[PDB]
Amino acid sequence: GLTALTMAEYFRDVNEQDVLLFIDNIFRFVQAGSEVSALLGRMPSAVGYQPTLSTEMGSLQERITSTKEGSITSIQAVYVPADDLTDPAPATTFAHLDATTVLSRGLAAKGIYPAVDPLDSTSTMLQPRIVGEEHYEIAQRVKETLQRYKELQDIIAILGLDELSEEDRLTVARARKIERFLSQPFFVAEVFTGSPGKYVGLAETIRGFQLILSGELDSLPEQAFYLVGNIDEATAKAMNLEMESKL
Amino acid sequence: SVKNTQKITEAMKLVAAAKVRRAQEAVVNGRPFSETLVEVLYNMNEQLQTEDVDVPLTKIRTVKKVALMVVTGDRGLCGGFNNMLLKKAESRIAELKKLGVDYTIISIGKKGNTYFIRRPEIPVDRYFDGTNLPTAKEAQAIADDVFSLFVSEEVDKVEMLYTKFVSLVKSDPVIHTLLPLSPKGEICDINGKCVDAAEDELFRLTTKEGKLTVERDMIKTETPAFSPILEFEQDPAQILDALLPLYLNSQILRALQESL
Amino acid sequence: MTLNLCVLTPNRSIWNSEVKEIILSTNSGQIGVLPNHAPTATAVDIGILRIRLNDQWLTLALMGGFARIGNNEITILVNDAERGSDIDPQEAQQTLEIAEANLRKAEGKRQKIEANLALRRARTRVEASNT
Amino acid sequence: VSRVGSAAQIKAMKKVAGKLKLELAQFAELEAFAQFASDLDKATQNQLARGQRLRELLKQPQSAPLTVEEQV
Repeated sequence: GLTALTMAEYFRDVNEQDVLLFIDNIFRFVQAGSEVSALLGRMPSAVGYQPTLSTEMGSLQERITSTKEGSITSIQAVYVPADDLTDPAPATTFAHLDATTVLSRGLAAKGIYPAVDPLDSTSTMLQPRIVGEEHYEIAQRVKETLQRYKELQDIIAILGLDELSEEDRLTVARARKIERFLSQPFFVAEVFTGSPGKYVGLAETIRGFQLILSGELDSLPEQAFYLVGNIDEATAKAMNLEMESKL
Repeated sequence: SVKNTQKITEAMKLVAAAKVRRAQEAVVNGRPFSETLVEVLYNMNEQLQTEDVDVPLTKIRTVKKVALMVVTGDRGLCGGFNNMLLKKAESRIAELKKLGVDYTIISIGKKGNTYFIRRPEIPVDRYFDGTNLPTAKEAQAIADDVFSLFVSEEVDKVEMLYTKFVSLVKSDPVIHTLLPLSPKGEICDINGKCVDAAEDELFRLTTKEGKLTVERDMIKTETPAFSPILEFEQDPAQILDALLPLYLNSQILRALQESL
Repeated sequence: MTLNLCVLTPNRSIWNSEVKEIILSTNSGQIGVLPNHAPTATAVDIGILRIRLNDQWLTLALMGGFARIGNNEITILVNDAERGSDIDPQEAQQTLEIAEANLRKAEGKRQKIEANLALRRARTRVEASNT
Repeated sequence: VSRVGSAAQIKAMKKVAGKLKLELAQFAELEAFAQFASDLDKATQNQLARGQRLRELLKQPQSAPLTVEEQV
């Protein structure tokens, strides 16, 4: 971890460029710290990680800082043992993380690549003074819409899409539209499927989600938002489907 | 154990919602019959302006012996349902023991009648059961029983205890007087909230911003007065004499479907 | 050449189909019906609502009800109706003898009308012998 | 879970075991309605019955080797 860290820190403080550290699951680094401390005989701490757990993991994850030269933002997988935020290693890690995005297995099996879960993922940056007031508003509204859909997934099995009220039938429709529009084709998936791959800026996805959730695009089909980039490209997909509808 | 219990109670919530919707679908199946019945009854009441010497099912001339018939829910854990129902039943039989009515009780719920068979201080006899759908044959059984009970005037002012479906969280138990039938068509209440028929209440369950709740539909069927000529086959009396039984049966089946 | 017959039931629409001839039996008589019948109102009671469509004289056993017979659109308010061959011979006849075991029970006016309705169940049972 | 995924399976398994995994996932989701399926929707009923049969496909005798030509 520290080797990768200094190899990226040279990039940062010598080329003044944004560096990404994909440190693989931190719990292995803390595990190795526990291994080496138990080998050195230094008396173990709580559940069994090293006593210098906070100090060591902080020495690994404090050199991840945006210096005036350039940013060195990292992306660190974290593997909770026995699935608890309580024990020290995930505790001392989540004390440092600034954005936590979970990749969901059911969503991956569905094929909404990338499988990042829109609801359970959170970030400390999301607040309005950090993102922008409109970005915070549209993000909170999308999270509330996807909450509504996770709720009504229970009931659209029993009542159907028509029986329930048509003030939230719009919510379910725009929720399908958002859940599809979140799926983006990648510059890497070209080797597998053949889609070109679209990079979507923050402004473009903000305006696209504002148009989707505001109520203009309530007529475009649900599969026109799936695997598309900018929102105008989604309208292009829908217009091509309209062209082919006659044939 | 708690996780498996959570999965099981989520499954029971989903199954209970589907069962509520299928009972609503049975009620919407019945609404053609009820609308046609509540318009033909007015057609009779308009051809003859209650000019009648007939229908022993309209002997309200005293309150001598009431037959409060209490339908109840028949399963386990029964929400908070069966206790509320039989509580209102016990209050009403107490008030009918005040007046000295000698009330008999026709019970339609399995759990309710297994409760009633413990204490016979309440005179309870001839209890039946039908669940998961009120079948027209069980409705015919109850109709025949309480009908044969009313043709012998010993049974009069025959009210029923079915809980109308006002809301999903809690639906208060209400009590309707049944067997007089008010040949004008109004199946009215316990004297202070009597309602006119052809103004029905058909419950439609739909989601709110996010939840499941029942929204009432107080739809009004308009009754065609009469066909241009409207000849008449039977007597003026035997028509209502044979029609009020099936109206009694339709009200019993509705107060079984909505109770369920 | 037919009438839009919709025989109803408190939870069903038993036989929603168009029929040439309708032989619903009222209290007074088994009043036959041809197409374009005059607007009347019959109190159809116990008795088979025999109907002669182009195929056959398919019978349906109704328990009780009422029939507002207009012109080409008849709507019958039956309590319990069993169309076609929903009822079957052997069990029906055996339950008819069970009904006879019922009729002779006891108890004055209160239960003899129930015995009457059991006799009418036996009248429903006689229909399965006709098919 | 298996980290490799369907990259290990042969094309026959790649085609059939996909539906098998999907149907076992759906049957495990509907494992709560195992007994409480009371005349429910026919999609639910058919899927649950097929899952119940699929798990007795899964179970197999002791030391009984299923050569791939049979298990496909």
